[PDB]
Amino acid sequence: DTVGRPLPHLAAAMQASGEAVYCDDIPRYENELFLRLVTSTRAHAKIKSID
Amino acid sequence: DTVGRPLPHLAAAMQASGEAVYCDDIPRYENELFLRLVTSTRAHAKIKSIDVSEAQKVPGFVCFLSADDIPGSNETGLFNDETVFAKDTVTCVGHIIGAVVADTPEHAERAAHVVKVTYEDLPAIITIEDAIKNNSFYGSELKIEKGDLKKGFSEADNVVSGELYIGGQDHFYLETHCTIAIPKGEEGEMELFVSTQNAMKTQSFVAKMLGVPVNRILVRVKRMGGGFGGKETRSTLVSVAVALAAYKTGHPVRCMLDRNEDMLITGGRHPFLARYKVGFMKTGTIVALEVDHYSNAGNSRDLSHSIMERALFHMDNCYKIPNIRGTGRLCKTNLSSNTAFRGFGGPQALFIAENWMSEVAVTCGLPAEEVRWKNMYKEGDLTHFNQRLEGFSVPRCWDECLKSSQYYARKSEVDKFNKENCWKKRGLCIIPTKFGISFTVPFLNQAGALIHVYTDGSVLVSHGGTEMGQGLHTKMVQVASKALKIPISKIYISETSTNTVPNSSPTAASVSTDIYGQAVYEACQTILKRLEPFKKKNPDGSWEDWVMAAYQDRVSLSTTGFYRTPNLGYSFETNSGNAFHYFTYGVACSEVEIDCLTGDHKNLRTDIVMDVGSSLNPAIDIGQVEGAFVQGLGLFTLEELHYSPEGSLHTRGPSTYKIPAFGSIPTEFRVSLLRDCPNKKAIYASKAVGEPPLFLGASVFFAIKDAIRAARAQHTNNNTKELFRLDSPATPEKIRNACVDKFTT
Amino acid sequence: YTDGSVLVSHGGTEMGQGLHTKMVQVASKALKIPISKIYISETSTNTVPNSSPTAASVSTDIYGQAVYEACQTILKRLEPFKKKNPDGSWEDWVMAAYQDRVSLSTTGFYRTPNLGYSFETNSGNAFHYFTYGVACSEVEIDCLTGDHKNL
Amino acid sequence: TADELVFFVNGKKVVEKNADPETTLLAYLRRKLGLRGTKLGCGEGGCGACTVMLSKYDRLQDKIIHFSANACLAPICTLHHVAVTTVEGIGSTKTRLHPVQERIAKSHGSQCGFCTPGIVMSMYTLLRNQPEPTVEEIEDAFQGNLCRCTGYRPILQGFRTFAK
Amino acid sequence: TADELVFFVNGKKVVEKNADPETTLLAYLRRKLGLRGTKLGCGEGGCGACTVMLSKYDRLQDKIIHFSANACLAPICTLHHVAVTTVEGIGSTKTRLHPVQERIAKSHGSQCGFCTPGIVMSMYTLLRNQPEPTVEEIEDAFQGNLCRCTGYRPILQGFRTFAK
Amino acid sequence: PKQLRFEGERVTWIQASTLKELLDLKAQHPEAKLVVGNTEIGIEMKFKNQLFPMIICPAWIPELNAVEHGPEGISFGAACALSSVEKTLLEAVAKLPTQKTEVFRGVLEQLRWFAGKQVKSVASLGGNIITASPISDLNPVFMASGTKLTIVSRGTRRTVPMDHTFFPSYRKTLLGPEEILLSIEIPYSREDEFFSAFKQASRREDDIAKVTCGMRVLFQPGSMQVKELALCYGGMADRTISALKTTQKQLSKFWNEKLLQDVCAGLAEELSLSPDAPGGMIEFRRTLTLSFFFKFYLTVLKKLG
Ligand SMILES: Cc1cc2nc3c(=O)[nH]c(=O)nc-3n(C[C@H](O)[C@H](O)[C@H](O)COP(=O)(O)OP(=O)(O)OC[C@H]3O[C@@H](n4cnc5c(N)ncnc54)[C@H](O)[C@@H]3O)c2cc1C
Ligand SMILES: Nc1nc2c(c(=O)[nH]1)N[C@H]1C(S)=C(S)[C@@H](COP(=O)(O)O)O[C@H]1N2
Ligand SMILES: Sc1ncnc2[nH]cnc12
Ligand code: MOS
Ligand code: MOS
Ligand code: FES
Ligand code: FES
Ligand code: FES
Ligand code: FES
Repeated sequence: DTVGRPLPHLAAAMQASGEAVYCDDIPRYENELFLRLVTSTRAHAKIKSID
Repeated sequence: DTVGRPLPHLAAAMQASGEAVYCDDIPRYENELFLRLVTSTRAHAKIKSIDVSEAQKVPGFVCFLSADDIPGSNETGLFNDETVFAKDTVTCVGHIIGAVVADTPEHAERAAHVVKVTYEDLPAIITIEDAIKNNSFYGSELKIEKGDLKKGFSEADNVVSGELYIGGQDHFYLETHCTIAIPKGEEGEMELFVSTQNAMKTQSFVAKMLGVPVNRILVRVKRMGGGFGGKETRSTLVSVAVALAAYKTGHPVRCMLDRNEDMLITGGRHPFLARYKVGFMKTGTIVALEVDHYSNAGNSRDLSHSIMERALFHMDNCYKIPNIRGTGRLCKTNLSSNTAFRGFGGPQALFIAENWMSEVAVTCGLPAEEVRWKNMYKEGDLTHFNQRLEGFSVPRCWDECLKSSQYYARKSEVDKFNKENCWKKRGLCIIPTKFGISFTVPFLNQAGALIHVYTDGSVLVSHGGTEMGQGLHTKMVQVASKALKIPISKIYISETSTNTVPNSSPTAASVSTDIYGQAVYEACQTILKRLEPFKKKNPDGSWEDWVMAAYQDRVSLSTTGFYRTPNLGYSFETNSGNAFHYFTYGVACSEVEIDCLTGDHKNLRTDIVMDVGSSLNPAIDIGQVEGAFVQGLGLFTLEELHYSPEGSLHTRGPSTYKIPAFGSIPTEFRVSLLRDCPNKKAIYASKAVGEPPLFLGASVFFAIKDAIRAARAQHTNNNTKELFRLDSPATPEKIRNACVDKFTT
Repeated sequence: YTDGSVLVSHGGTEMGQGLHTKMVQVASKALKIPISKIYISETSTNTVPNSSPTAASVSTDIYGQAVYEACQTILKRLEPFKKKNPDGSWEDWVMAAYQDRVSLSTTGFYRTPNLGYSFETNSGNAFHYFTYGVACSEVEIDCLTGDHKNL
Repeated sequence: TADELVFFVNGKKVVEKNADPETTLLAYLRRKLGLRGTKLGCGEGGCGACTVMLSKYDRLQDKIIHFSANACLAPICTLHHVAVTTVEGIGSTKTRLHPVQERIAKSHGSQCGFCTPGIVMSMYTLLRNQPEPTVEEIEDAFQGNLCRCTGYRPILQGFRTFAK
Repeated sequence: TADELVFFVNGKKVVEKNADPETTLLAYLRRKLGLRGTKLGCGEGGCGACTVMLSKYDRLQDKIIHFSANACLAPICTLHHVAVTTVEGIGSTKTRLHPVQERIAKSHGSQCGFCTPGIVMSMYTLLRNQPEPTVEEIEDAFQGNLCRCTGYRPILQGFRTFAK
Repeated sequence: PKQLRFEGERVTWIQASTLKELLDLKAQHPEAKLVVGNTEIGIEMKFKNQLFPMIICPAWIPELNAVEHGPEGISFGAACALSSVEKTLLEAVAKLPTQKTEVFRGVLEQLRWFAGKQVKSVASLGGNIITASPISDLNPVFMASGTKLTIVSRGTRRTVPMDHTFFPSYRKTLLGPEEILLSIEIPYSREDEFFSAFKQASRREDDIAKVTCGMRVLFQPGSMQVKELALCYGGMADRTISALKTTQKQLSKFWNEKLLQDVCAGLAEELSLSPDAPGGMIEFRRTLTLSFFFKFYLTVLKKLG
């Protein structure tokens, strides 16, 4: 019964060792590709061409 | 509402385009490694050394694994009498000793072949005969007994006795065993993609071997390219081996077996020896029966006890027999452990019954259909294990089969053909069957489901059962659609997983549609109830409207569902309480022509009438009848496993093991489902279909025997009332030799 | 599961606030078993559908409650076994419920009561309750540079 | 000091610069090119789960010939200037199914589905050589194809629709 | 016509035959060697999420030196005969945690956990240079490490246990 | 269209474009292996465990692919696929009179339930012959008919009819180490010449104990008196054998009940197996050798009187 006791965060040890998995830490498939967003450089405008 | 309509299997289109994913079709991780088992070449020996220096020279080699590398427990199997990896002593030819891990499956194969093992041989037990004389059994005698045996025999006009053997069978699922294991690196967590019928035990066995709570392990199963019982327990041999490799290396690991490895390692159906004695009257009426069954179980227990139980429960077929003792024993041998295979001991006991029956007909000199019919149960009779037969529909099935096969007319033709032909003969036989529906283990008859409805009104269903081609998911989607009253296109099932439905029984015993159908049905009702108030508020809106108002009003759209089969629990003392929920019935008639000079035969025609109550899907069901039957025709005529004197298997591929082919099947093949016979006891009045039909293939076996008799009457002796021994499978060697003539002699 | 270990899943996500840690502490007190017997793995749309975003500080309140209801349902189904074998362990009770075909899986759900403020009428509760606090701070500024220390 | 191997898979050019003589076609399609339609059933030529269609211009005969073949035994090194067609080459649920695929599906000729790609490629080879075959030619095109689920009736019944 | 690059990562030899001068160490650890302890926070040297320890024998000084560095800016090409230590190199829950890892974990100095490997490597570098530091040296070892969850107090309180 | 080289971890493969290129290569490398369809070599490398570091592929060579129609019979290049041979033979049979196609109809029979189209499209004729399986369905037919083999090397070239001496021991043929099989001539049958072929249905062990046979009889002009007799069997020994001693005794005799008796006595006796012969099925096999002849005996009669 631990309710009310200063129990450390359950993943703390593995965050400190680098073993806890975040999203980009997941291994890639052999055919896995990558994406990069292309973004506006204007506040407000008509797009007249993309090359 | 599609219940009762011939809807094609939901994945069929994607199966025909190559787009459906099986286990090895899943892409690999960049760092993904490959495993190959290292296996014994001895029946029975001490391991004296293991040398890996040559395997180390192979490019891509990563490591060898053995019993020492295991952090948890090297104790495994259904009764805990198996090792994951053998330690000091091997106990059959395919016994697992270790494994090799490499960077390609080509490299794995090359490294495994080159591992040197040194043995010191120990004396071995291979045959059933060997096991009896050395007294080599698991557990103690099983028995069922009714009436008075002395007295039965003392009032019999006649007696007949003998011995019968029935060979085993390899599953030959087109897709072999297969596991992927992915280690997370946190807290022992592991996710596995596996070709199995038993995601539950896969999860248990992996966690035990690892030394880790069951809640760390996720097992996921999308589909199997065939199971037939061989994936109910024996898939854990590959599964646990692969898990350990992922644990130890820290990388994803996989393994798919080659055929030759699968047939040696993973087990087949139990061979059976029978010793029998029947007492009967001049009329052909049976009056007393006694049978001792011995099965060849191999080097562990596995399912062998349950298989013996179902056999004893089936030693009567469709025949009333007032005085009866059946016993059973399990032979402990140095061969790969045998296991479940479609029928589960039922076809073996059923085959033994029809054999003495055919000998009663010949000894009395009466026609067979007549002797079989005089002896049938009638509506309301009790069986040798004191269960009542209700809605017993074999008499109907029999009657319609005789009529639509034109049995008596075609019988004349056969005699005619036999009077005019010298070195070719024809045979014609007709056979009944009954099959009990339920796991003989009361606690496995439970099932759970989990349903979510999302805010677009689309529905995700998940239940404890797996797809192996039998169309289970197709059927559950039909069920849900009828229960919720929305089209099937709104409902989807994706996979079977231990984190959506826990503690589930293997997909087996033919009961899956019954039990998961029921659990899915309960989850639907709960959803309907919760949606009811919104339907009342907007009677003229659509499904999507009611779902979205329930959501905005904070009513939950997720629920479990559960079912537990009622009133099950047979006792081996007392000899009472129900062992089965109900029975499935059918009748088959087959005709063959043999070549007396070569042993070859042709399957001219087969007619089947099968009782499946009101079918949920006639097309799936007729498909299940044809498949099962053709596998039975394989068991009794084509398929044969053959070992060396030292206990090593010779038959290891399609070129030495012949399963039925396109031209194996009967030129005229006809199946009807019986009409107007609803089953009160199961979902939407349907009945289990998977295993009950397989035994009907024996009708081809007994048509062949009938044709050997006429060949024998031609060339050998004048004793019509002569008995000869014919074992299963009736290969061409057995058929030719039995046709004794001026050449055999 | 049949070994007596428990897998908990709920609509909330971990982002460093310790939500999972707290749910595990809740489950453990509710079931009366040590925390080492309970595990949470991840958050997924195939286990808990239609969830609100983890936000507004209420996640502990609302998922705690839902986890709590699931535990009660489990304790009720396990109650007859505990009576048959009052001196056995958690493990024994789990296995006898399993072998007697009583389900060991359940949902749980919670709906905050008496909420609904109206911009017309200017009434009904907008919040369930209020959280309160007080802070005192002292700084030193350098009037020539704009720089400051927090003392 | 090593020649390039150049062949075609589903109409697309493959230039293998480092062919290994031991590499099977089956292994190349699954593990190098990522086309998992074609399946491993036995590795010894008896089951047909691995059936593909091969096409080449016959320098002798003068014609283009189409014949079926077991990918598990075909060395990639016998395939310089050969064209390969796999199950994913003739139709797809993403675009449109070929009639061979449609008919087997809708006739209940597929259950577990593992042998279906191979049977589909045997029927399709037969059609490309002979657009209107006899019932007899149909039964025969399948001697090297095994199926453990269906008992065969529904597959023949569905394909017999292509005859006379 | 191109030289091999040779370096060490966690006591193990790496022989790079085709080094590209544009390749960062951060990218090489994560994507080439599969060690994801070390994290991408900004790519421009301000956050320390990517902090590692570098060790070399200084041909001038005569000594071995240990200093911390940003993996996101270090070109692998500056690293010939350099030793890299990452968070996975000092301790693990699979074997045993280094005291640096233990104290931060148990002091509640890790919440979301993304900055913890980099803070761990800054403290560890300081300890290998000075086994018994002052409170002042401790506070100072962290000017290049940002944390958004904890407000810092518990990390300093935990690490101040190594002082005097 | 030139010669290509492929280099592997263990194997070098040369695709020969020309007859010359091949004979040069087989001379420089006598131990090298010829691969056409791979339906045997592939099996030996995966299962029976062999490694052959040097392979040569002759498929591209014309000659070895050639199909020629002479006065004596039909000639097939050694690399011709089994389905080409089948296709060509079906055509000759639908077009020439019956009395000329008895050997052809035998070959077509052995080829009936012999694997599927996939295998028959790549399996080469020369491959089945040189592999020399004790259970090969084609060698017994070829032997009983004296089908002619053209064997060639840099320098040498010879044409021998196939007889019992062509298979000296388990899995070997009477070719020199530098030699290749170039082409195979299947004969027309003459007047008073009759032929049959048979094979045991299933099969149980790898390359032993499956009875398969070729049978040939030649009569004196317009009569029923034997001039030549040939009965060759597979699956009875560790190679294709002929029943010389038995058939020799029937020369000059007439085709009747008593001839039937003596060949059966002769067969039972010449081909007998010890009870521990590899492959088992001892009585079945013996029964087949007699039974197959009984069928031949009747088929000949129906084709005469
Ligand atoms: C599933 C299946 C079923 C089969 N069924 C039967 C059957 O029913 N009856 C039967 O008899 N066989 C059967 N076989 C054997 C099969 O027919 C042979 O594999 C085939 O004919 C050999 O041809 P290949 O070109 O593929 O030989 P390869 O594997 O390429 O080589 C075979 C051997 O012949 C040699 N060789 C090839 N060409 C020449 C040349 N011209 N000169 C000198 N040596 C040469 C090679 O060096 C090699 O040793 C079967 C095989 C399989 C795969
Ligand atoms: N196509 C196909 N049908 C099959 C099988 C299979 O593996 N493939 N297994 C059989 C066996 S052994 C059983 S127990 C039932 C199991 O599924 P069910 O309970 O849904 O019938 O399917 C039967 N029919
Ligand atoms: S009865 C029966 N049939 C099939 N599988 C089983 N497993 C356990 N009991 C069984
Ligand atoms: O009960 Mo099916 O797995 S034999
Ligand atoms: O309500 Mo917190 O997610 S901003
Ligand atoms: S995989 Fe069985 S034939 Fe190729
Ligand atoms: S459908 Fe399962 S093998 Fe054909
Ligand atoms: S990533 Fe922020 S400093 Fe390297
Ligand atoms: S713990 Fe979240 S950034 Fe430091």
